[PDB]
Amino acid sequence: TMAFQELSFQSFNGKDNVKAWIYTPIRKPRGIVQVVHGFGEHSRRYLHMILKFNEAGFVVAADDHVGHGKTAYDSGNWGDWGDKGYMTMAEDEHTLRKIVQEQYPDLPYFMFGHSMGSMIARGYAATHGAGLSGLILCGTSGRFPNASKLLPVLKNLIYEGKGQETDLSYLEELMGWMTERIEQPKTPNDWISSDPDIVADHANDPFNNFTTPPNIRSLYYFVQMMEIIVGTEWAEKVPVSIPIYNIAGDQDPVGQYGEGVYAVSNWLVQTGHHVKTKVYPGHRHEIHNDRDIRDEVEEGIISFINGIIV
Ligand SMILES: [Cl-]
Ligand SMILES: [Cl-]
Ligand SMILES: [Cl-]
Ligand SMILES: [Cl-]
Ligand SMILES: [Cl-]
Ligand SMILES: [Cl-]
Ligand SMILES: [Cl-]
Ligand SMILES: [Cl-]
Repeated sequence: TMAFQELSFQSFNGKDNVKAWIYTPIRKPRGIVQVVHGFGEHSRRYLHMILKFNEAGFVVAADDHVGHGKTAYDSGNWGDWGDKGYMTMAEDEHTLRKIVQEQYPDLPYFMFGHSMGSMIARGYAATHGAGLSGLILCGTSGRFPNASKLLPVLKNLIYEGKGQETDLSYLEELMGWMTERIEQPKTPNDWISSDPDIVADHANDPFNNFTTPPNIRSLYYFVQMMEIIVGTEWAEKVPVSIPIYNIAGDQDPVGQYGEGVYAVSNWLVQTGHHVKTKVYPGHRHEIHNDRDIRDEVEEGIISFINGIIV
């Protein structure tokens, strides 16, 4: 029975070695939470939350996805998620799940995802959702602006053989609008948080990446992940046995400023799911890092999980 673990497994893409960690509670384990990070960040930003989960009695598993964090640093690959399709990241989450459940086979299992991590987790719940006791979505998207238009454009560029080329202009089309509500934004990433210190730390963390853009096929995957989880057509694929906790800030462009977050909740409720939502007024994207609400955000996640375990 191992406690803290630092591990690696081969990616579904067949080339990257995914770096991952397992963090165990000192108390008798009561559950497992798998933490799925978002675009351009990495899993060790989540240490504060992970430790809180451990103190609640939860085992925590998290990896740095392909193209991200220590996985990207050790491989030198920041821009290419590979040639195996948009399911790659969900499949790598599945590999990590099987590792941690082999160690802890009888515990209730929960998946937490923030931003692209919530997109991965939503797709995961529709493809590998059996056995999930609960799903936590943070900073999630409704219909994400420009995603549906770029999807055929990028698909064509792949068919024309340009999938491994990099064109920053498509990423700017997809994400350049996100500071639209902010007066005099000091950086294009000010939508991350209204605390400039959080934005600056994100910029200065060498395991984050907003410097090397994804290549065309990886951007295609990203927009595929955005679009495959839209609507009741997606929500019906998620077993109603999985309760959902859906949280965001209402100044977050990723979730259309609260409206897209509640649209996701509605798609799920309309298809028979048990959903609990909390939108934090006046906060941008990273509600779980904003220091004035971080403890409340974490306690809410833990309360949701505890309500399911017993
Ligand atoms: Cl392996
Ligand atoms: Cl003690
Ligand atoms: Cl603290
Ligand atoms: Cl167990
Ligand atoms: Cl979308
Ligand atoms: Cl390609
Ligand atoms: Cl800032
Ligand atoms: Cl709709």
